[PDB]
Amino acid sequence: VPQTVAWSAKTGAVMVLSNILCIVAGRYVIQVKSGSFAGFGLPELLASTSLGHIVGSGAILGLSYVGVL
Amino acid sequence: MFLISWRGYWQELIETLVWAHERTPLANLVRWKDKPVALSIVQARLVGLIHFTAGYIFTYAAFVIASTTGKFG
Amino acid sequence: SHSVKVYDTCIGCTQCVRACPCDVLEMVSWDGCKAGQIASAPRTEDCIGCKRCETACPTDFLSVRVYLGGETTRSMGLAY
Amino acid sequence: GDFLIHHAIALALHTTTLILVKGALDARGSKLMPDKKDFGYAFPCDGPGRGGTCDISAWDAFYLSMFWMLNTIG
Amino acid sequence: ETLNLQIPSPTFEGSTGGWLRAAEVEEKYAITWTSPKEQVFEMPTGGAAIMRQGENLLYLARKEQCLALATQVKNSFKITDYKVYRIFPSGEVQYLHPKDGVFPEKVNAGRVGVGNVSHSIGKNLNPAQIKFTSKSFNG
Amino acid sequence: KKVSITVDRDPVATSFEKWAQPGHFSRTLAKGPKTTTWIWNLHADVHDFDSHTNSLEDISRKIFSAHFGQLSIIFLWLSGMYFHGARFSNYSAWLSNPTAVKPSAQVVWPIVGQEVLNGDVGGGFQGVQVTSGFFQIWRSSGITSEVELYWCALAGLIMSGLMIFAGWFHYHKAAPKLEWFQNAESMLNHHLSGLLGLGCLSWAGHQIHVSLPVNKLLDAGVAPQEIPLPHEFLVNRDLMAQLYPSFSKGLVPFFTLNWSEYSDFLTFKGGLNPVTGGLWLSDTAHHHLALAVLFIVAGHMYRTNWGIGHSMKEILEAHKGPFTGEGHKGLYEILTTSWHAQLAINLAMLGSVSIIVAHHMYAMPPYPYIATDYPTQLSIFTHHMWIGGFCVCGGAAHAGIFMVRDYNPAQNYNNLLDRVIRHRDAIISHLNWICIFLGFHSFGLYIHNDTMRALGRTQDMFSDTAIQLKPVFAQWVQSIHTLAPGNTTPNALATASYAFGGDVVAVGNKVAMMPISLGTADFMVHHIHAFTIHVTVLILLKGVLFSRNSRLIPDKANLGFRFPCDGPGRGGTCQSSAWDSVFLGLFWMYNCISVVIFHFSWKMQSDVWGTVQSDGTVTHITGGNFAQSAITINGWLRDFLWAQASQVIQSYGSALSAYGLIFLGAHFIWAFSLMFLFSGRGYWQELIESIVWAHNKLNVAPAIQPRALSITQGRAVGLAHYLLGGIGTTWAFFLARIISVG
Amino acid sequence: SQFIKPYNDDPFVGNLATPVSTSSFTKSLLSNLPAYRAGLSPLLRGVEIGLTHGYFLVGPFYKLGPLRNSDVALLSGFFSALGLIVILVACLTIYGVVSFEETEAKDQLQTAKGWRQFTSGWLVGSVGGASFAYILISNIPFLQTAGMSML
Amino acid sequence: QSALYTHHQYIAGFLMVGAFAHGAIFFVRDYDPEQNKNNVLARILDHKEAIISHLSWVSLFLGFHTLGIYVHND
Ligand code: CLA
Ligand code: CLA
Ligand code: CLA
Ligand code: CLA
Ligand code: CLA
Ligand code: CLA
Ligand SMILES: CC1=CCCC(C)(C)[C@H]1/C=C/C(C)=C/C=C/C(C)=C/C=C/C=C(C)/C=C/C=C(C)/C=C/C1=C(C)CCCC1(C)C
Ligand SMILES: CC1=C(C/C=C(\C)CCC[C@H](C)CCC[C@H](C)CCCC(C)C)C(=O)c2ccccc2C1=O
Ligand code: SF4
Ligand code: SF4
Ligand code: SF4
Repeated sequence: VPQTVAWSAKTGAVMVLSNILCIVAGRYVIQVKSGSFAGFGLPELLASTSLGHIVGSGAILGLSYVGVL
Repeated sequence: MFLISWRGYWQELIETLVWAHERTPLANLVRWKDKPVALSIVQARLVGLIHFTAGYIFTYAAFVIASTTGKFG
Repeated sequence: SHSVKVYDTCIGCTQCVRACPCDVLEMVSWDGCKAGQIASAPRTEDCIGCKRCETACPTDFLSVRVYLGGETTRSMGLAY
Repeated sequence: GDFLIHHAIALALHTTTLILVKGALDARGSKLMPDKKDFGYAFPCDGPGRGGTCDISAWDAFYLSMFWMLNTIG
Repeated sequence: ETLNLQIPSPTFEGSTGGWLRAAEVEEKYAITWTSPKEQVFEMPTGGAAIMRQGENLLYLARKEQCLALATQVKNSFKITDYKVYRIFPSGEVQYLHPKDGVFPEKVNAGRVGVGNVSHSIGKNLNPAQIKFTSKSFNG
Repeated sequence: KKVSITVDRDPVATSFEKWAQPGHFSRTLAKGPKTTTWIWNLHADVHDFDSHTNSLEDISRKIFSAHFGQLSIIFLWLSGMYFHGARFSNYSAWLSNPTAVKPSAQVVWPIVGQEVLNGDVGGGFQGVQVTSGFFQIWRSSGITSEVELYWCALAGLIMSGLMIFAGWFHYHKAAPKLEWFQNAESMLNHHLSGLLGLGCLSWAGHQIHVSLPVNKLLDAGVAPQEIPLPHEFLVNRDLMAQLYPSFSKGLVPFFTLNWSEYSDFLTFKGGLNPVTGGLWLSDTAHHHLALAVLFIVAGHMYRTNWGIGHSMKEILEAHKGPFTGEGHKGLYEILTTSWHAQLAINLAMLGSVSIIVAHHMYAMPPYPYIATDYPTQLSIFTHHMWIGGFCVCGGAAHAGIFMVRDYNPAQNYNNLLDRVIRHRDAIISHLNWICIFLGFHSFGLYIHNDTMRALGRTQDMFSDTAIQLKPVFAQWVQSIHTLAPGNTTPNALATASYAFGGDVVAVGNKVAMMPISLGTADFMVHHIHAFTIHVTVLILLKGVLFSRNSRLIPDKANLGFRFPCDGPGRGGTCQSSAWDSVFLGLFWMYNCISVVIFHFSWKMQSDVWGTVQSDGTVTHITGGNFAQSAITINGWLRDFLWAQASQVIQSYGSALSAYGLIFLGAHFIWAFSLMFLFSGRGYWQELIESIVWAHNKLNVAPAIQPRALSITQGRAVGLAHYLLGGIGTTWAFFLARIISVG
Repeated sequence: SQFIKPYNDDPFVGNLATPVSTSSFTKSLLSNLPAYRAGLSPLLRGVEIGLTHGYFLVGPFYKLGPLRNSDVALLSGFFSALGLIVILVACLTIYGVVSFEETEAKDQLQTAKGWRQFTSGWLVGSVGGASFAYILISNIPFLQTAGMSML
Repeated sequence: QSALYTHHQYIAGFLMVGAFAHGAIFFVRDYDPEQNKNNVLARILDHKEAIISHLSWVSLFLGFHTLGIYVHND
């Protein structure tokens, strides 16, 4: 079984990082919608944090698997 | 096959085979003298009837001879 | 070729000619029916024998009558 | 068992005769094709008109009764 | 009257359903028509082509292939300007349809009736009567 | 907000007036019958909605309400299976002793001596043995009571009432407009996220909270009435944490992403449960939870009302390369304006999924005690092969209907359809060649082996003892799947299926699953499969590609999808329609699926199923005769059909005598079909003329003039009786054989 | 960029110019092959095709034939190949007789004289190629085995 | 004994079917109604529907009952 850990500030760091990474990515790549103050709506934010949680969870589970944590 | 499947299906198969033979290199050097057509409606009824009948005769002749020979009684 | 005949019970409805996919039939003047016209077959060499003309015939017994005969490349519907 | 099979053979001889007799008597014509004689003994059909005329020739009743002959001799 | 061989053809990306060696060795059929538009039609031999505005020329292997396009062009695009020709490998061009300038469904003077039988179909002779004699079954 | 709900209110009046006027839906049939053909033409075109109406809106409304009617019928059917399990079954007796009691949920009335069909299935019970696998489903659900089966029957009854109400409501009270139905992005988002995703999520939740505790208690050995009721696991988290100690921490490990705490009940074990011979339900719970996450994530792909998402039109129009012209341009317009194009795709996929279901369910038995219930394993494999094959041929049927009717060349210039129709001779000629090559090189190997074995030349055969056609690629893939646990699936503990290699899993001394070795006989029968699938594809594809026109008939689209012929000319154009290729390909589907189920039945009896003796020897049902006898046709005739038809023929006077009766009845129906298949309409119309004369003579002629069936209907009736007769023969033979011996 | 075009710049001909049908590699191979090679006599065309076909016919008859396990397997395989050559050369002869009307010109296969020259070359080449295969397999032990001589 | 009986019964069924086939060929090709006015042959054709419908009846009669008794027994 892959080794996962209880929540720590490092897990929080990975989630926060992945979320911000996806906010910036969503500002660049979402085709239908002041770098972040132009056309930034709730759907765009909600979609990017949805992916940020998907990417963050995948990253946390993988970095816990390999030992990086 | 001759009694259930009928001509239009087979003529459309044969026209794709005619296309393929004419378009295949090293094979289009050889040409038919008679245009390949599907069997006729009456001809295929006869061919299926002959195959049905021959299968009927050969199956029963094999059974009536082998069952009696093998059993002897 | 096939042999296509038109009998004098033809009412000149022009439907068999319209049905013809191969321009076998045409209309000629005839005083026998009320329409003043009867079907004719001057091109039975192009007749494929589809018998669509027979289906379109509204007479009790088809005035247009296809009799399948000798086969040719044209009457066999061969594009090869 | 002999009684039942003899009646089965009676059905088979009568049914093969029905198909063959229907072919012979309707060989020269029928309501579906009155001028059947003009087309011969073995022709495919008269086309899809008048509802459909597959196996309308007298040869085709030979064809259909050949199965019933095989079934009865079976 | 004669087929102008230089008529441009419809834009077809080609197909495998077109004509084979019998077209260049036995007979080929051609159909021409005038279109008011640059419009897509369906080929009898396959997919879709675009007929050009102005005059179009087609090469088909069958007269029914030509008349199938003729009906598609008359019922969907209302072209009544179609002429169907049979082109021999010799280079002879035979005009076919409409044969005398008027459609077969319309009466025309100078048409002689071929195949017309003076009696009804039930007055045909029985085959036994016409057996072993050259006399025809249509009376 | 361009995705919106729009409905016409009170479109159609709920009146019995059109019920009283049969044929109301079409202009041809509404003027009443004059011949008996009208009667047949009534049923033949009833569900052909796009033949009655021009508007896509009324067509879509009729389809939506007919889907609710179908769902109502399925829910009524399910409610009946639950009620027959509750009331007329030995389910409670089967729960106590799953390996000895035979499932039975059907009891016959004593009328004409037919009460012999209430055989001794076990558990102090008499009834018809049932093979649908419902008992194994219910044990997997954790039902453990007939009261809960009554509550499931009522839940099915309530759903059946709600679906028949919803069909009435959505046709007669609030029918959606066409712009509602043409929301493929919204529908896909909801059917991936909502239907499949919350379906898996809710089912995984049920498995974790109900199936897992109840089935752990059942496999521990606790009697069904000693097991706590399924809500007592929901409340008493302490009692649930006894069985799975991870429940002591609750949902904190889920949200904090500490998911390895849940490894007690979300496993990746693989293999089978040794006690039941079924899949580990902890694996099934993890499986459904993982599918739920991806299905919900997938249902966020498409753009609906907020700018995020894909336009499927943009995805399709961007995929074009140098070989394929304009590419997938125009396919979105097709699939949102043609129902038949959607039904062609979805029927081919539903049939493919049903075929996948049959292979995966036998190989990886998913229910407790289903693997060693061999009548159920054979029944559900054979059933889902037939549902798969039928649905695949209906995918080609509605591909033909799309091509004849909904295809417009103007909107399909130089796209993928245009290019396929423009090289259909190359496609059909290459498919024709591969089918000839593969009939020669699969069935001709059988003819070679028949000939050599008949000639005394056993050294000249294709066999394991002679020339060995080994399936090296299939054996190699089996090697990889046996080596996969710990190597390429490192966290797996066992193989995905024991069919690939590994242990023999035995439950109640009967083999649950065991390695299926592949030899020369398996090479030969798999190439038989590849051949029969290829030929069925050739007939169905030749019908789709040549549905609109040929070199033979250049105007085939004007004759329609379903026409009998275009006359005896051009040599004869009998069966030239796309319908007649569906008709001819349903025979070859029958041929294909019959060989697949024969291969499965013989191979599983010969090499998988049987009893485990002391020292782990497995005495198989037919004693390993597949390897040396499935290489000849005489072996299939002798060692499979003749040897195993013993049970149907000798079933009279027992509980399996119904199978002997259906065996004979289906031989009758199959033969009776050949009257419609080998004959033509003109014979029967002239015979009917003589019968009409006999009626006229007695002044008893009907006013609805009797006609022989149409040419197409004679073909359809022949095919329907042929399929019923063949499949019913195989159904009776399979079921009496495996109920007696397995 | 489109890699498929109408064949011979004629849209209504029943062919499509495709990479497989009309690449330079395909055109080079067909022209290089003896049947379509320019400058090649019909007899020489038959000799090259025959040498090829007779050479590879021996191997299936030898390796998979009824007498394969016998020491006379190669002789049986050669004789079976030779018998097949004689049947095929009869087929070539009868096709030539019916298909082509007698004409003076012999420079093409599609002529009565040219197909007779082709059949003559094919027989000589096929018997020679079959013989060459027999000589090579007899001399080389590795060819006598199926490649398992190293094993 | 089995081969001889089976052989000659199959020859019998072929000859009997062929007899009716050539009666159909006779009607199509060699039968002249004017030369055969009100004969046994013309009057057989005159009631062709009585003959065929009564063969249909007896075939159906026997088939329904013989099969029904057999199915009853099964
Ligand atoms: C949907 C699946 C399904 C299936 C296949 C069956 C099948 C069966 N059930 Mg089960 N059943 C079901 C659902 C199902 N049931 C449901 C949902 C319930 C709960 C209400 C029950 C409750 C139930 C009980 C309580 C019993 C059965 C019994 C039976 C058996 C005989 C029934 C019988 O002869 O009725 C025949 C009854 C008639 C009235 C004859 C029908 C004749 C009419 C004309 C039908 C025509 C329909 C009509 C024409 C349609 C048009 C409507 C009209 C407006 C035109 C049979 C095995 C019996 C059994 O197993 O005994 C051991 C039994 O006692 N069933
Ligand atoms: C997330 C929402 C959602 C869900 C669950 C469904 C579900 C379904 N739709 Mg879809 N649909 C949706 C949104 C949704 N749709 C939207 C937004 C549109 C507009 C674009 C459509 C347009 C549409 C069409 C046009 C069609 C469907 C069809 C279907 C049915 C497919 C057959 C099947 O597998 O049913 C069996 C599976 C089931 C689960 C049956 C349950 C039935 C209910 C309705 C499911 C949901 C119940 C409820 C939400 C659950 C509450 C849980 C509670 C106990 C806690 C299925 C009931 C087809 C059909 O059969 O029509 C009836 C059809 O033709 N739908
Ligand atoms: C989701 C599945 C689905 C759907 C919605 C449709 C819907 C449709 N199909 Mg498609 N089709 C399907 C599956 C489907 N079919 C499959 C699986 C096949 C392969 C067999 C076909 C093959 C097919 C063809 C070949 C044709 C259609 C046609 C039609 C249309 C009208 C049919 C009609 O009125 O029949 C009304 C219903 C009947 C007449 C029922 C009779 C069918 C059998 C004989 C009854 C079965 C009885 C029972 C199962 C077994 C007998 C038991 C016995 C012991 C009592 C309609 C658009 C036809 C059409 O009009 O095209 C537009 C058409 O030509 N389809
Ligand atoms: C057992 C009966 C039988 C047999 C042998 C065949 C044979 C064939 N069918 Mg038919 N078919 C049958 C029943 C049968 N069918 C029935 C009942 C139906 C009902 C609907 C159909 C409907 C049907 C359709 C609709 C299609 C076929 C197709 C095919 C061909 C498949 C290609 C192939 O395998 O070539 C290999 C040939 C064989 C397997 C025949 C057996 C030959 C064996 C191997 C030995 C050869 C003997 C050898 C020549 C001896 C020579 C010496 C001798 C001449 C003296 C092939 C010609 C397809 C086709 O033609 O396209 C490819 C096709 O599309 N069939
Ligand atoms: C009650 C009505 C009725 C009557 C009086 C007849 C009368 C006759 N039929 Mg029958 N016939 C009928 C209905 C009827 N037919 C129907 C509905 C069919 C279609 C299945 C047929 C099919 C049929 C065939 C195929 C044959 C006859 C033959 C005959 C003749 C011989 C008598 C015989 O053996 O019957 C035999 C009867 C049957 C084989 C079928 C019986 C059909 C059912 C039982 C009757 C229908 C009941 C009807 C619905 C009553 C509704 C009225 C109600 C509303 C008040 C005789 C002229 C035979 C003939 O020509 O021989 C001289 C023959 O070969 N008929
Ligand atoms: C088992 C196979 C089989 C069977 C039963 C039949 C049956 C029949 N054939 Mg056919 N035939 C077959 C194979 C078969 N044929 C084949 C392979 C061929 C070769 C093409 C032919 C060619 C052929 C021709 C050319 C002729 C016949 C004729 C007949 C009839 C002869 C017996 C008779 O007159 O009354 C016997 C009647 C029966 C056996 C019918 C059974 C009664 C049914 C089953 C009642 C059951 C009702 C039940 C409730 C239905 C449930 C349906 C469910 C959906 C609700 C009968 C309809 C002749 C005919 O029509 O003469 C009048 C005729 O002209 N047949
Ligand atoms: C279709 C067709 C069209 C027109 C031309 C056509 C070719 C002519 C025609 C074909 C017609 C065909 C094919 C006709 C076929 C006709 C057949 C097969 C007629 C069979 C006749 C057998 C009889 C009368 C047996 C009589 C036995 C008796 C009396 C025994 C008596 C007894 C004795 C002596 C000893 C035992 C005691 C008893 C029982 C008392
Ligand atoms: C027997 C037969 C007929 C005659 C069959 C008819 C007229 C069907 C009439 C049967 C009775 C009248 C009704 C059938 C009822 C059955 C007892 C069960 C039917 C079940 C569904 C119809 C509901 C044809 O018309 C035909 C046409 C083309 C090819 C082959 C054939 C063919 O074989
Ligand atoms: S259809 Fe019959 S009637 Fe009308 S014109 Fe042609 S022939 Fe004369
Ligand atoms: S048969 Fe077809 S082609 Fe010949 S005439 Fe009648 S319609 Fe025209
Ligand atoms: S289907 Fe019946 S009618 Fe149409 S052609 Fe073939 S035989 Fe003649």
